[PDB]
Amino acid sequence: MLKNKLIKFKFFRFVQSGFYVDFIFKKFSEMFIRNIFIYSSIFFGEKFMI
Amino acid sequence: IRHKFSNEITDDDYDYQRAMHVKPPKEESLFQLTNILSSVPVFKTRFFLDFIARNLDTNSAVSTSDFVAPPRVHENSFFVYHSRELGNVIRKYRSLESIVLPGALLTFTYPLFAAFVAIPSYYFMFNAKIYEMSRRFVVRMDVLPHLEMISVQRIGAFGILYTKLHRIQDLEYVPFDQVKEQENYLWAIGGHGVDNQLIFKDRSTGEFFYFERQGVWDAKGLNHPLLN
Amino acid sequence: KNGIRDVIDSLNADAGKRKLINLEAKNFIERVEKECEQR
Amino acid sequence: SKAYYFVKNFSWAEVSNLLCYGTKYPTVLNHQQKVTRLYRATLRRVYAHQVEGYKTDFKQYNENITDIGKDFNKMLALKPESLELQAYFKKYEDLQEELFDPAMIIDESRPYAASSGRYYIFDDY
Amino acid sequence: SIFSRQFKKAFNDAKYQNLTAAQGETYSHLGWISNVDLRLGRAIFTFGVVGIAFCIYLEPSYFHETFGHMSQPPKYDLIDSNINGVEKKLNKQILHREHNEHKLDGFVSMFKGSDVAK
Amino acid sequence: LDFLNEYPIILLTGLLFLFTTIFSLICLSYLGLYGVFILNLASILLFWLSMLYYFNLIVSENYYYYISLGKWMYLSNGFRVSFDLLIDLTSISFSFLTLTIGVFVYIYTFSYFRYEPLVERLILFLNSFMISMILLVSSGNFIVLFLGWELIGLTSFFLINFWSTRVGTLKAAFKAFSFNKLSDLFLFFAILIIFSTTYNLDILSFNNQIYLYESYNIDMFYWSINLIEIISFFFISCAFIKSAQFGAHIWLPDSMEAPVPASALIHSATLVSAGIYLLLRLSPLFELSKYAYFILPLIGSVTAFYGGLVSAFQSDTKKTLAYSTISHCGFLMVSYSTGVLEFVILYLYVHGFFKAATFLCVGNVNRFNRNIQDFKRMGGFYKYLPFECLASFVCMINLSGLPLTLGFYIKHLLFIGLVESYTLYPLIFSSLILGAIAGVFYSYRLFYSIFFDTKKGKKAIYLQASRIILNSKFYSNTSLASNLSITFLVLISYTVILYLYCTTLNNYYSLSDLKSIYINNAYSYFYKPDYNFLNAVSILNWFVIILLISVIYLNWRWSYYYTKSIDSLSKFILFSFFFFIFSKYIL
Amino acid sequence: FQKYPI
Amino acid sequence: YAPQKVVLRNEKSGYYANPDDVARRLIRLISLHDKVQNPSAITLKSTWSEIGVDPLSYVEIMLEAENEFYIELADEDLERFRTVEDAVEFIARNFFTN
Amino acid sequence: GRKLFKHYINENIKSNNEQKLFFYRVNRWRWNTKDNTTAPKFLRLKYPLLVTGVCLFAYDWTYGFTQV
Amino acid sequence: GWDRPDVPLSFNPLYVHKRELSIFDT
Amino acid sequence: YYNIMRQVSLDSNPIVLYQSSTFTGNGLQEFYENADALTKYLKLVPFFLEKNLYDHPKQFVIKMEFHPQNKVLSLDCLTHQGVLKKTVNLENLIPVPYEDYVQFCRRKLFNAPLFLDTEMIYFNTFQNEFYVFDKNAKWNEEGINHPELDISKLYNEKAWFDSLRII
Amino acid sequence: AWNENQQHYKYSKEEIEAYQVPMRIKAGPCVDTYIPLKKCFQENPTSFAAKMLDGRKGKCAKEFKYYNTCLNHWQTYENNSHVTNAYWADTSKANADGISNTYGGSFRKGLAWLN
Ligand SMILES: CCCCCCCCCCCCCCCCCC(=O)OC[C@H](COP(=O)([O-])OCC[N+](C)(C)C)OC(=O)CCCCCCCCCCCCCCCCC
Ligand SMILES: Nc1ncnc2c1ncn2[C@@H]1O[C@H](COP(=O)(O)OP(=O)(O)O)[C@@H](O)[C@H]1O
Repeated sequence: MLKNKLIKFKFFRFVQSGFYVDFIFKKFSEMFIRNIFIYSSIFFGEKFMI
Repeated sequence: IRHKFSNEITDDDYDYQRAMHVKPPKEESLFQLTNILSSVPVFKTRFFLDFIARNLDTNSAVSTSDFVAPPRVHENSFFVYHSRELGNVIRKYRSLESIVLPGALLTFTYPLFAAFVAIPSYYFMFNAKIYEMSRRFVVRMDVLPHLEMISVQRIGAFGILYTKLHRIQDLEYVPFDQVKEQENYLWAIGGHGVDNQLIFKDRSTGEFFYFERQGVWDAKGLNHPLLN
Repeated sequence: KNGIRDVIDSLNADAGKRKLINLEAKNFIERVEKECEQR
Repeated sequence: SKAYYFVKNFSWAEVSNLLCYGTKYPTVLNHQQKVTRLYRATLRRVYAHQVEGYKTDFKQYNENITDIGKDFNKMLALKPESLELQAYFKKYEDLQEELFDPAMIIDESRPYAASSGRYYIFDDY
Repeated sequence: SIFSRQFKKAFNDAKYQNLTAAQGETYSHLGWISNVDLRLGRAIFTFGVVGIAFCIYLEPSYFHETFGHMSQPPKYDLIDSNINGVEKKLNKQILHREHNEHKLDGFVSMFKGSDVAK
Repeated sequence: LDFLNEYPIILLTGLLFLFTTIFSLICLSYLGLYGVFILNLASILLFWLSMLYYFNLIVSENYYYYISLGKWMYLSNGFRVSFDLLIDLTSISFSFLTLTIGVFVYIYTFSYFRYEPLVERLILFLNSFMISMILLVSSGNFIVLFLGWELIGLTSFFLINFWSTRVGTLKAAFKAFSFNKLSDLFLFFAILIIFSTTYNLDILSFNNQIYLYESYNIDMFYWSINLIEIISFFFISCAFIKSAQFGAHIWLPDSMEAPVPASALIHSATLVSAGIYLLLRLSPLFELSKYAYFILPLIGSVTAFYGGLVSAFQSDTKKTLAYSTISHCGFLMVSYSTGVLEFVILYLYVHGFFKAATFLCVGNVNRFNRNIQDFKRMGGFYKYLPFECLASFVCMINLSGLPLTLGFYIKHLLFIGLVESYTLYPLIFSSLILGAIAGVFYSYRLFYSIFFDTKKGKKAIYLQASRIILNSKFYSNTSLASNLSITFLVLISYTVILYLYCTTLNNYYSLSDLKSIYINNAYSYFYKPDYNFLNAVSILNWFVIILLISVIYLNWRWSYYYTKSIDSLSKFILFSFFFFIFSKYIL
Repeated sequence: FQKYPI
Repeated sequence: YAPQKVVLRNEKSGYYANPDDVARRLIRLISLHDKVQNPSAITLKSTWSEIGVDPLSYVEIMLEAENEFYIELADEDLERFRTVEDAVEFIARNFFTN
Repeated sequence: GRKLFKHYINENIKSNNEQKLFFYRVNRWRWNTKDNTTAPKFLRLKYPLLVTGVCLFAYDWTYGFTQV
Repeated sequence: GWDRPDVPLSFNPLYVHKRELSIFDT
Repeated sequence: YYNIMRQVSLDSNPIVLYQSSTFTGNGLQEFYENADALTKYLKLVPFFLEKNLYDHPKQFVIKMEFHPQNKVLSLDCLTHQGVLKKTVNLENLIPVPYEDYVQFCRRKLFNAPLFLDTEMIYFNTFQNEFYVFDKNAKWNEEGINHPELDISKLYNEKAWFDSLRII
Repeated sequence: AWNENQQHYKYSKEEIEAYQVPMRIKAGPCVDTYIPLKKCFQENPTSFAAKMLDGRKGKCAKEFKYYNTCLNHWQTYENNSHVTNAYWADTSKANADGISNTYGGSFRKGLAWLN
């Protein structure tokens, strides 16, 4: 094996970022927060249903 | 401003740190090797002096000049490039295969375990570290003018030396930009000794030519009209 | 008949197998002694 | 320079612009301003990766900075509308992206640093 | 002159000097090591090394598993030299048979005793 | 004295510690920096001495205590609960470790934050967190356990977000706050189910009558779920959130901006161990649970592999330690899945002690580097922090599990008792093997990059720390108290770990009863191992040896010593072969 | 940190 | 101890570092550069073009300046420096300058 | 007129000569041999080994008689 | 060394609110 | 950068620059007969041991001559085997501090004797080897002040400040 | 009689409770040999360091022999060590002898250990 893509900085930063698990989880949590909380709860509930 | 206080650290107190810290010598302790060999007459006797003066090295193997003319590989040829230390180290490392491998085969209880561990170790780290660089290493380069070729002496398995001939017209320079990507592991862990800006190749066969950074180049051979 | 019961059954079967192995070894040593004593 | 790269809801394009140039809108900069800012960013990144790195090689660092200096000296004398200058911009923005570190060391003197604003200073009032 | 002592000492001091400091402040090295910190660190490092050595000497099973079993230094009682001749030879034979029978008895009893304590 | 054995003073000394902490918090104007420091030091030292006296009695002898402070609250019509403490082997195992680490962290915290304006606040917050954790592990009923669970979450929210003037740290604290709210929900629902089933909250009674409800089911709206399964599911969920297993770990690396004594307490025992404590507190329930049997080894091994590999790639010292902690929490989960409750305690003690010591050394290094925690801007620190270098070497060789160290034995014991009957056994075993070998990488990286690399830091640090006027017997880049704290912590750790090893791993079993009736044959392979098992462990030994060779002899940069490095590697290989031949065959 | 008035 | 009386903030000279020390260190660093001809003509009033500092060598020098002074300078601040005096004052008035 | 072994050596020499000394001049303090050393040269094992020998001798003459 | 002035008030720069705070970003 | 070899010759009138006072003899037998020379030779045994076992390429100089036409230094070196004669091109010599000489070797060096000159160590870049002299020695003032030995002609910032860097 | 102590006495359940034998030992067949050893250690207190460093177990050497015998037999029968080691060495001879066809049928040595 004379070439190794695992010694390059892309794989290194992928592993150092914890496999991007935190970034992926936080993006979905932002979507949940925004959509559910803001739109549904305050706007839908208060403005329309109440 | 340590000299202004009666109670303060001094160099006498700091002397104990000379084992971990480098400073010029100050005094000789009774247990130093120099003092021991200067005091003990068993070393002053003629037997010990004769044993030391004719063992552990030799003066005829020490280079006495900044110019060296190695013996000609063939008559009518002239010398171009030679390696000094990396070649010796590589040959010893290859020679390890002549003793350790049969030794493991004859004295290890489980020889298959050794091979099963050596396969991944070779394929993942050791092939790029030493072996491929040694295969592409150039131990000696000379020129045969009547034949218009270069003779390259290389190291093989078990420390075998072998010389091959390559046509001058088939030689071409390989810029590093053409090899830094598909051999990045080799150039990352196993190429720091050879010159990556002076890689050559034989376009007829594809064989590579790496030269040791701390090698020697012949001024007359390097300026020969055949090499231009 | 679900949940941890399969694990319990596996443990019981393994214990039985180990006891059977021990008993087979004891029977083997007895057979060796009675065979060698014959000669 | 304020290091608010990640504490604002920025896209990658904004962050890349802020990393390469000291602004989100590099279109309002002069040619010389853009060239000098890109050169400074490239040298900063190379220093952060090849001097303060993991297994740093000084000789390689010197070679790379010499090549980068030659390239940017060529870049400065070109014309803004030339396509070669655009190719150089693209190449060095790609270099900045390729060496991007989610764990950048932020100097403690920067406004949005890790230890910035740790103490409330009371004024004369 | 290259071999002048003054210039040689000047270069020795100036090779790694800091060129953005004053004339007498160009040195960039620590000329000593903290006495108390070094002494305490040496003590704790010695404790760690002593622990490693106790582990090596008292519990060598790691070496048995990793490298195998090495030869053992000789250790014999030489107490049987008291008797001589035919008495000595006969007692050697008796003790040899006793050792072999002890190993066989150990193996056989180990195989038998499975039914005990059930 | 028999009076001491019959009537514990642990309660008196712990109450003294708690009341001094609270009154120092309230009456902080009367006590300056020195007054708070001295008062709380006296209280904590008395508490530590009393608990150290009782540690031997509870661990070796079969001593335990059930203390009731009085009737506390009405929780049902005609029902009242009391404030109960259970000082037994399980509780004392966590409490002694927490108290010892806390004593040494307390002494170190004055040298840290040497001239900060709010040292008293940090000291009192650390005391509050330690008190909450000790109260949590000494619970006698489920209500006191819930109180401790909510207290450790609240007091850790204040150690984090210590820099309350920044909203950036507020976000990091709020992440952990949300995860702790989820943990509290899960735990409180589990307690509600338990109380609805058995109508009691006493833990001991619960541990002795839960087997009578194994064949019971509960009716969810369209499901019939086994009672043990659902209770174990909720307990395991809250334990996973507190112990930062894979997925629910994301709050832990973001918790690293707290001051380094808070990190030393939080990441070594205390918070991360809390979930483990729960597993040790309610062992029969998880022994009778199918969900635990499937989920503990798989998630534990995945967490171990993930934390171990992510740690080896970190450049921030605190991030490296945090990911190492995540990996070790996964290893502890697997060790509990083994079914041997002694191995869990040994792993807990070893990891907690050495991780706390490593945090202390890293904290001194970070203070020297002027709040720059990335060792890309460090190097050549050996001459400026020699004690840190040597103590850190000892702590990392023990923590990484290198051969011929105390940390080697916990890894070996984990691999002795691993169960091979799992359906997903290949993945579990591969993850465990890959996580076991990761310690050498991050230990070597941290030590070498901080202390024995080229000078990668700023010129100001090195040059200002080396002026001629500073040469004196008083010269130091740290405090004497920090060095003494680290030294005594290492000594006490060695003594306690050796005592526990003697108690559990000797031929004569001396440990007190663990109150568990599930017994397996794991000790057999410790007592009478067979050939194939020894060969299997030798395989991993040689893998570690290969990795050590890799980290020592690999040249990633050009140097004047490259050729001599290759020559030295060849010499070492030849010498090792010849030495083996001589040691095995002739003389 | 450098001391400042309170 | 604080005097237990109302004490306002003291601005003193407004410099957190010695201006002469900053100027001398900065001028030595400038003279270290290859394209600077003579160190003896550099003055606080000297413009970067006078001493032969083109913008690329200017950014090269100002990077090592921020490395040497333990600070970091924004692009706009560097763009506003016309002479050595401007940079010297900006560095000496920085709270983080060491 | 080929390009073998001398043309490219001359090009490499020119490339090396075209480097700026300025950066070198600002990084010479980093490679000071008075202020850095390797790990084995700092972690000396002589006196700890003496203490080890003393401790093991004490063990051998205190509890070593009772082995096995 | 040098008589440093008091800690500057610029250590806590004042925010100016160049943009409107949307109720959809509450 | 590249070790190009220049063929050189020997001048007929060397200029002596350095003389060792305790090694004026011309052989191992003469050194053995002299008591001070024998004592120094025994004190130099750890030096030779570091040369052989630890692969530290230093050399010990007894005599030094200058050849100005060829610009070649003739060095008389003392080893445990005997006395050697070496020729060094003037372009390959640089000065090094004492700490460079110590730190070049990874192995810890034995405590050095007090007679070796710890301030005048010179490195050969082509041979990559160190050269040391005696504190008790005779330096030719007129010999070393030769115009071709002036630093005005031999100074080179790169070769003197960055050629040898001990990582 | 490896599970029997010096005088062949079977301890009562109340005696087991009184001498507080751990549940781990109670689950095994070595209680009758463990109890006298624990008693001897009780009237002969010993520090943990001495317990680690004494191969003979000091004053408890008489009972410790019986406990060693019981523990060896217990653990080897618990994990089938004798049969496993008999099959590891000369597996063909063990298969021919039929030492244990239950274990012998499914036994497979690794490839690294001499095939
Ligand atoms: C059928 C093929 C036979 C030839 C195999 C060829 C490849 C391997 C050649 C040998 C390489 C190693 C030689 C030196 C071994 C020194 C240690 C030794 O003797 O151990 C005993 C043992 C042999 O003892 P054993 O075989 O009697 O039993 C030991 C017990 N087991 C096998 C279960 C572990 O050596 C090995 O196990 C060596 C094999 C594994 C390592 C293979 C090489 C990896 C790369 C080099 C790493 C560094 C090696 C040197 C240093 C090792 C110690 C730190
Ligand atoms: N109220 C807001 N709504 C939406 N985006 C905002 C708001 N406030 C700030 N931002 C985003 O965060 C960034 C804040 O930058 P700012 O602090 O204004 O920089 P500067 O002070 O240099 O203008 C802006 O680029 C903007 O995109």
